[PDB]
Amino acid sequence: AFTVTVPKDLYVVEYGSNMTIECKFPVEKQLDLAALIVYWEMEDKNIIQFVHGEEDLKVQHSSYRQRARLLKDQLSLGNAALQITDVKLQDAGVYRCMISYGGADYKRITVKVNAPYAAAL
Amino acid sequence: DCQWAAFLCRVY
Ligand SMILES: *CC(=O)Nc1ccc(NC(=O)C*)cc1
Ligand SMILES: [N]
Repeated sequence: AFTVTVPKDLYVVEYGSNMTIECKFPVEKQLDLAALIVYWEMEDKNIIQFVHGEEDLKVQHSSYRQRARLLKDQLSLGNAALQITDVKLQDAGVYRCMISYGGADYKRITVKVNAPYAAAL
Repeated sequence: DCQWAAFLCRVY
């Protein structure tokens, strides 16, 4: 079966830094945009909605608009990579990647936000 | 999952 996997299911990310959490999905032949759908959510907030290459800034929850994007270059490698800039304490919690690509699956990723004392923040 | 449930509908 089509399986989505996570290299890390727990991330510790610095307050004020950028973070990229990743979900892997199998891509054998050249990636087909017409078959690919990727959703990222956390606690009922819509973060990424990528439909056959289509996206719409408006559906993105306001707390993530202008901070969150899907790294397009990574998709052809079978990597659904969510990048969030300027990590806030409110970003800690559980994220869901849901991928449809000749089959469908999803994984949960847990993000912890820390503030190292000698870090930039 | 409700999110998972809604996602399968919109896709399938
Ligand atoms: C718990 C829950 O929300 N189930 C749910 C939500 C939405 C949908 N959407 C469609 O069926 C098209 C199904 C189940
Ligand atoms: N479908």
